[PDB]
Amino acid sequence: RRFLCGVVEGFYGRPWVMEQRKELFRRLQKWELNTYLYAPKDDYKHRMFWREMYSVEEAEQLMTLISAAREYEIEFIYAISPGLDITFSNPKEVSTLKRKLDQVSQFGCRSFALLFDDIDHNMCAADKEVFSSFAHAQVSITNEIYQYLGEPETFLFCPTEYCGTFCYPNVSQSPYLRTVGEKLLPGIEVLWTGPKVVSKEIPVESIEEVSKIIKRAPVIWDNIHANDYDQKRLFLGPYKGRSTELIPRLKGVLTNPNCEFEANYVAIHTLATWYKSNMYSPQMALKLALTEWLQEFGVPHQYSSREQFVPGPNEKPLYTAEPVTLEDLQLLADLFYLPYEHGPKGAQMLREFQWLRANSSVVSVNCKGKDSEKIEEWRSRAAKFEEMCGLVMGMFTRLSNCANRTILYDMYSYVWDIKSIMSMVKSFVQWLGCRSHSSAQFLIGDQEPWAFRGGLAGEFQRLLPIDG
Amino acid sequence: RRFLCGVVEGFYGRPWVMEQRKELFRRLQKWELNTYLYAPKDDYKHRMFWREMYSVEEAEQLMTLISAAREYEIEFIYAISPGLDITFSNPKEVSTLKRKLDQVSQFGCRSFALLFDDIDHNMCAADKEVFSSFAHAQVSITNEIYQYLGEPETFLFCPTEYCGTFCYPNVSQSPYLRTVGEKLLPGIEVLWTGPKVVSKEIPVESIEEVSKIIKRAPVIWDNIHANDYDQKRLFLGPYKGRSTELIPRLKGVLTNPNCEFEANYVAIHTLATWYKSNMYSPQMALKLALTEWLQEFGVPHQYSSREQFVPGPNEKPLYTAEPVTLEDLQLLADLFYLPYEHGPKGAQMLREFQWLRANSSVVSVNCKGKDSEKIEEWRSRAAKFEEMCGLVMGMFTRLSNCANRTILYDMYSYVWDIKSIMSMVKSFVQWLGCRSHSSAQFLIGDQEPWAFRGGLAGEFQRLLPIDG
Repeated sequence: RRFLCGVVEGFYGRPWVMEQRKELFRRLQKWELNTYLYAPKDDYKHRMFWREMYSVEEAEQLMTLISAAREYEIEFIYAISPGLDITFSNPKEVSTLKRKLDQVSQFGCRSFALLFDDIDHNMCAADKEVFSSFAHAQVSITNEIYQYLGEPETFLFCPTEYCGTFCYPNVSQSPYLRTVGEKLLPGIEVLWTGPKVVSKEIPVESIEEVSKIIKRAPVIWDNIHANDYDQKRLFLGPYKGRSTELIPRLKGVLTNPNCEFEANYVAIHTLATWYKSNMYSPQMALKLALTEWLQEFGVPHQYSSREQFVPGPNEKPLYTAEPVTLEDLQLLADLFYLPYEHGPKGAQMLREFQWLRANSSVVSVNCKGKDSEKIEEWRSRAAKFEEMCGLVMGMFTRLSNCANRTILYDMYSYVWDIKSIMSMVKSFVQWLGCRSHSSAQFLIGDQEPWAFRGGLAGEFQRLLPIDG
Repeated sequence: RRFLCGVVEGFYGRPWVMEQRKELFRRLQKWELNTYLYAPKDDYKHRMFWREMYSVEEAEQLMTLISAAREYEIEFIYAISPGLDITFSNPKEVSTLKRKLDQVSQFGCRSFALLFDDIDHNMCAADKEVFSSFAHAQVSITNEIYQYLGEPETFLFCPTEYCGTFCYPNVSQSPYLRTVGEKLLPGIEVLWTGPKVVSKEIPVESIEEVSKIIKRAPVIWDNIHANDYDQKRLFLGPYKGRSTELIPRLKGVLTNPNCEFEANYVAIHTLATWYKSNMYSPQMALKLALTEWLQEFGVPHQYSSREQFVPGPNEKPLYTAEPVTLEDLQLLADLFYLPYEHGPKGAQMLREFQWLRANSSVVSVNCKGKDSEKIEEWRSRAAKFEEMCGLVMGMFTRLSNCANRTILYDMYSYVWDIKSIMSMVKSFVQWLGCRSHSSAQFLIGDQEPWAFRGGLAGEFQRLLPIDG
């Protein structure tokens, strides 16, 4: 039995380059994965201008990538998304799609996919006179393409209603999915993403409900680590929340990685472990992933003596950089954990800070003669919070000195922002702790840099509704 | 009389590459600027490991860069910041610095600078037994280095107190500045940044006060567009707040650009205009800068129809991209304008949104039976806000289609975040406007996604007290 496991390059943003993709292939082979799907959202010749043909230089790029994929025995799937403006009743459109796919095949590509995600539900007047339904036209054109291509072993189709939230009135009773299942040829595999676009968890019953319609096992398009619906968020947590009992009931798992190329080591490693387990413990998987990931940070750059000055007792020490530790990586993971939850350490820090803020007025000003136990407890908790903030700042400082700065420079902004905000919060906590003998306003320097926050974004965020 | 005017690469983060620097040189020659200072913070052979010698490949890159600068007649100044760990009473340190500067000189470099910014104020026991003061040691080593190099025409020195807020107890009475001014050789220029590290405006009298101490006209290191103290901020607004009367009283103006290479175009252009006026109106300077900048966006990519399909009356229209226009760039500028103020249009949008939020109760619940004038006013203002949000979204959509995508790709994240938050605000405003007849929760999809806006950094930011 064959099974699909791999990655889908289908995020919005600056697309990855050839070197990154080759390194990705090497990692995929190391981790015993087998599938790469190429459907970048911002490739003009993929979605927006699919009708155009590739040039000689683009042809060389594609041929090099496909040959590299063949070297590492990783299946390469090329996708097309003509749903933006294709007319189904015009033979010229079908011929153009056939010619495009033939140009792709000429390079040596083997597997092809057609996507109709994120388009409208309407058709032109011409198609109304031919097809009874939108699904009818989609299925007819997909079947024609599949027959033309020679019935390859692998072929992927994404229904417009790729999630339950987009099915009306429900998954079981949707006429679109019923028509698809009735009229789609048996040789095509169907993509699905779960109850929601970003599914927090996937119960088996929903997958069975989908199977009862599509008459085949689906292929999971998991956006558990996608970050193109709010690009301020980075996700480094392990693959979590999907039950392994789905493995016999699925044709394959394909993961959407983070837009930043070097931030997807942990997610892909955890996915590989998750699949390999049952041909599972999210905490153990994360621990193993970080243990393996630490090896690629190397050592911090150090002065190389490979006649050198050596200081004495009265001379300033030479600058030295500490190595990056496992604890730093764990803390970094907890700071950027999951789309629907934080890590244990980040959540605990947030709760502790909220508690400290809540009871600041208990002992802040002129608290002599009050309960000493409250004063000591508040001071101790504040000190522990200070230690946590110092740990975060030290993590950033140590990561800054890594010799292999490629890892950091692809995620520099997020870590720098989180360490800056931790520093600001530490200053705020100190000012709260000094109220009884200092009446000065909370200030960093002589002013309030936090008032500006993130400019317009932050000022608009400040006005959004909250639970409290 | 020679005058220094140009750019300093002295921000933290991922450093610029050779291609970007060459393009910068071409632009500088076009805009009639004459100075480039090279002191990237995160260059390991610049600051943290200054004692090491450049390798052959690095030497070739430096020679190519210097020759390119020679082609464009742009003065190139190379800086070193040995103050991190250098010992002043040990001749080995001085010899190493001399050898390093001589290696730099053999590449063809002509101008050199020594920086002692962002260091400690303490001294080792070895130096305290020799020099009377910290400033004494700094000035002595700088003077010896200056005399060894052959007294170049241009030489820059950055004191440790580079801003008024770092002067103790004040500017005029600072012993450090007095000692530096007395003991520094007359042939060296002195960097200064104004009252604060990020000075909002520069009163004329402050410069005269500083000159009364340093006994020489300073060279301005302006961080008006620096964004490495909170890297969520992007600054695209014009050069503002610096009176032209400073020009006769200054020896040069050097700007710190944004970390993103392509985001500084407007800034640099404005600076040139500000200089070229008095060898000034911020509004006109910005208009000219954006008019010149628009030419680099070219035209959006379009279908190439050089047997070509042409749709009929009842066929779905082809995907067509609209060009990027002046209004889109002005709106973008106002969205990311200045450290201490927003653009007029963004500030007005924020004020209008705040007013609408404040007066939600006028029509939120059971609006029928209430005063008509208030209802009409609130609805009209809401409609105008909706139109402005739509303008923002159209700006993002049109910017996404540029053929020369690089201009967008270096600042993709900021525009993407602002357009996402504008969309969320539009949805929230609609929900507020439809409450009288729709009692459903103000949800997006089935949830409130802004509960995870900004992740842990956003959550920590949200709890910082402000006056407004």
